[PDB]
Amino acid sequence: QDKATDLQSIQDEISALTDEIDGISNRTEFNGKKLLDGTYKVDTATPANQ
Amino acid sequence: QDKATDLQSIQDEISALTDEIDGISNRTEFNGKKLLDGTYKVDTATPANQ
Repeated sequence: QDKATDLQSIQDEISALTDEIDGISNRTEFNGKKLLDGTYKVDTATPANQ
Repeated sequence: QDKATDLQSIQDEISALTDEIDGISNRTEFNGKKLLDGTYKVDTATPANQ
């Protein structure tokens, strides 16, 4: 229906939404505790670094 | 009934009508999507280029 220009507009919105997801992951803090970051990954290859 | 001159007049009209058919095929656009052109042929020899 629409061209790579319009798909590029959709990409503008999507990319903004991504940047917000990172923004959530990194601004989210409970008393400074930035949790959503990968620091607290479920199961690293090395269990010591979980 | 009529001569190659008059048949030529009929050809003038017909040729104009042709030129309009191409004009339809190439001016026709939905949000810029020129469809009637052979870009979207039903079944090329190469299915990759359909």
